[PDB]
Amino acid sequence: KEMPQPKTFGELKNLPLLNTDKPVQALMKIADELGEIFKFEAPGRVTRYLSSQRLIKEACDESRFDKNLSQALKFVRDFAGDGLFTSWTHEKNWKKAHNILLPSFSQQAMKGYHAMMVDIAVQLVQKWERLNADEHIEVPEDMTRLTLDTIGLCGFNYRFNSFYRDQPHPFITSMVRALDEAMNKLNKRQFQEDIKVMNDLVDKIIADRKASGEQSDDLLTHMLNGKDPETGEPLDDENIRYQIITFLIAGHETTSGLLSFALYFLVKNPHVLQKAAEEAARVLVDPVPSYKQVKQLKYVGMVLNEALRLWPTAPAFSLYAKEDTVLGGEYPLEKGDELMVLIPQLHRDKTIWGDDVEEFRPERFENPSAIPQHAFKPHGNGQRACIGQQFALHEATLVLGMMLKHFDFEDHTNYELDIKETLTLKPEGFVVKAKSKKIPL
Amino acid sequence: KEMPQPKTFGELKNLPLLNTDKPVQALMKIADELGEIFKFEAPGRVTRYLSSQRLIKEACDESRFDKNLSQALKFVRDFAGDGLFTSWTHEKNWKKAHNILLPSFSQQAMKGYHAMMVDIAVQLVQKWERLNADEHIEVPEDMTRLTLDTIGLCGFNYRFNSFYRDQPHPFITSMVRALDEAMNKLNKRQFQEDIKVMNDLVDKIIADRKASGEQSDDLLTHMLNGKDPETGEPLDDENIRYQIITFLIAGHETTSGLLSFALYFLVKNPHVLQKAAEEAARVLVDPVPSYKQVKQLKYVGMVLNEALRLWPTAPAFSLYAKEDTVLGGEYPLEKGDELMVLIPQLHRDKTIWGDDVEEFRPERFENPSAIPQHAFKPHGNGQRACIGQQFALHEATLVLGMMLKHFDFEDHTNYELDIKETLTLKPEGFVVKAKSKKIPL
Ligand code: HEM
Ligand code: HEM
Repeated sequence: KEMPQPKTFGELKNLPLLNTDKPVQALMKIADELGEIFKFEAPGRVTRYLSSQRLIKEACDESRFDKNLSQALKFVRDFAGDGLFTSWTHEKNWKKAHNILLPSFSQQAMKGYHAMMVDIAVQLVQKWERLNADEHIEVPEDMTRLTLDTIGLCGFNYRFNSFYRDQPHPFITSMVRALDEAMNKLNKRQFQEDIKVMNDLVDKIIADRKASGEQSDDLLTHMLNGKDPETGEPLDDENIRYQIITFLIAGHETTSGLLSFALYFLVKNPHVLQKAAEEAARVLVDPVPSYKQVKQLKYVGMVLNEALRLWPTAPAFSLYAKEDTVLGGEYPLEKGDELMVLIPQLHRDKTIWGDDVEEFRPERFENPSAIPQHAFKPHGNGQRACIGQQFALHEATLVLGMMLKHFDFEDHTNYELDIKETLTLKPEGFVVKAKSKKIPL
Repeated sequence: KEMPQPKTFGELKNLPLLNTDKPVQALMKIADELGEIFKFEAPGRVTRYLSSQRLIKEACDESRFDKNLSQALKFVRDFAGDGLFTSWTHEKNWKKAHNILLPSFSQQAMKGYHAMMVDIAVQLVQKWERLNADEHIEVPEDMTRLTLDTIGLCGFNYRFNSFYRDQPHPFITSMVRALDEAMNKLNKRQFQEDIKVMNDLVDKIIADRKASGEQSDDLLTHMLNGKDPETGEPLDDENIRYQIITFLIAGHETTSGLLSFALYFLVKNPHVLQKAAEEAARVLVDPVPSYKQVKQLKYVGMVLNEALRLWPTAPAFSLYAKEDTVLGGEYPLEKGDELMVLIPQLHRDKTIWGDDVEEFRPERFENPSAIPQHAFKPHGNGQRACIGQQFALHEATLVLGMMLKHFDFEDHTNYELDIKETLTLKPEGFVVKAKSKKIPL
């Protein structure tokens, strides 16, 4: 009944505990010591961190809890506006965009984004094919180039051309700077400058597109043509711009982090790498992978789910209680009380996953139906779950598959995992050498 | 632009492609091949089958399209007359009966039928309790005994006493024989004899009722006393008779089919059966269920909706274009042109439901507000939607809940699904053994 709580520092409460570069990892160690639920206080605030599937399945009951805008999400709203990621469920533009955009993010819709995803994946592979013997790969850096350019192309048919330069396109520079500043907030002149850089570019392409009348395979075309079935209204130009900025912010680092952690785990587990490589060789028989072929990369998909189990790259999400309620028969909550889902801890619940939780074993995803409800949530929950989940996984499966078809990989530095935390997680400094198998691309 | 259409064979048109007694199942396979819409021609006619949520949302626009009386409904009209189910929207009696009967079919109205529902549900449970050790249950047969008796009792306080008989009451024998003849038309003396059997008994019960002034908790009372708010008129005795026949023909096998498919899906999915049985045990704490308790059977309602998603028991309905119009911006239709809604195919639209559409998963319905509009239509559309929908769902939730409370079920023949098509769908020959939990009534 009494909720555990970590060390307090007078009026600062628990605040000094996340005055660290790695607060989620600090929170996992607190969860290790205190168990499935603890109270966390800051001067004006209170939360409860949840770690067990027991309590989190209740937190995911949408009749009882809804997505909360955490402080991080409120700072990101300064440039992400009322796009899907930073809106209350009850805001009109949340429901409008959700309704219009949902079918355009379905597994079926991936068929239409496939060609441009392939476009950028081929640019990454070709870069690595062109490296000289004396060179290596900076993995998260190249995966972020890849995901930024893919979401740019698929999002609004715009080419950042990240593989053509040392210094990113100025939008990306501003976007990264802006995101950086909002997290550090947990400067102002630069912040305002970088917001303008982003709106100016995105507003222009929207204007350009409406002028030309061109119809493309991108999300922008869907959004200009879409009408909310409920209200019958379309999105206005301003919200369309926030949705575009939102896809980039929410999708670029989560997805490149996934690809990075997956290649990390594969080079640290050569038997798993070989099984994955053998599937990729058998399935991707063409110089350019097809939509259907990506779907047949089942073990690669398990690899990615298992990397998501151990290091879900957007590792915590916030909820509020809709009404007074009791959590797991022991913890009374008041309307509006906040809950944080600590997803990496959820994914380490030995009562669900067995005792070998720290082991990288993709085979645990061999039978999806065998995973109990709400045990695996790297994409959040219910109607506020990641709308980009099919996009992220199709992208990552495509690219990792191509990586394994075309190269052998070496952990030439015997890399020691160092997890950098921002809004997302990634293995900082992860580097590898790739030797080409000289297969037609 | 041009509408897809399967191969034609000279003067036979597409007829050779439907050489089956299971045309909806065959049409679903043609839809898997040709997509969200196709034209289907036979020597006598032309129809267009719609399968996607996006085009069905348009066909559901009542200012553009209205309910069409298909040939089936026109043959049924020979004994169902101008009751709600077989009349055109523009008929005077349609609008009067609609206005008068609606409040008698509301969720609130179910409070008043609840006791009579429980009466027949207890008889079913007792039948099964009283079976000897080596006996088994004929599932559609017993559910149809149940729904016919429940609609008879709730509809005009008449007892068919189906659980006392091998051969049904003569009314039921003539009704189901008339129904069978109407569908086979797609004999004449028997058909006329069955019509007079049906008219005589119902006309006689109506006469007996007004000759006694007796007030009951049934629909006949409601129709004898109600007056259309719009015209101030009441229904006449002949129409009241057609509405009673109509409730029975429209509700008996749709509802019994639902109960049979749900039980099918539970015994083929033991873990789902267990979760539902656990809810039934937790909620049904009294010897007999209350109205309030049936309403709290959330997961049992989810099971029934998921059964309805996969095999909606009245699987297709027909519409006509009210005026010239263009469907989905690509397919021009003329006034009077017919559209068929292929509900099982609609319910397998992967842009809506995900790629996993053949899996039985009740949790799809955990948050009903989060299912897209017009995605789920087992009860038809708008003012011509199933008026019995609350009745059917209260009935099925109550009975399934009691089944799961009082018995364990064994699929002792490893039953192979065989879906018989008539006006409705049912798992023909579905057979089960129950082991009583010995919980007294
Ligand atoms: C492996 C990659 C990804 C992971 C781990 C991830 C994870 C998440 C999580 C945990 C949430 C819920 C946030 C909350 O509850 O506050 C979320 C929401 C969201 N993500 Fe993803 N995401 C990924 C990829 C993407 C991609 C590629 C896109 C865009 C193309 C994207 C767009 C969004 C959007 C728009 C939302 C909000 C949806 C709504 O509430 O309506 N994400 N994501
Ligand atoms: C799960 C069971 C049920 C299913 C799936 C079902 C489904 C349907 C559907 C699809 C329609 C529309 C037909 C069309 O457009 O041509 C319909 C209409 C109708 N149903 Fe139901 N039905 C069910 C139960 C009931 C019950 C229990 C009753 C009667 C007590 C009933 C009475 C009616 C009536 C009279 C109509 C005509 C309504 C009007 O047009 O005004 N149905 N049903």
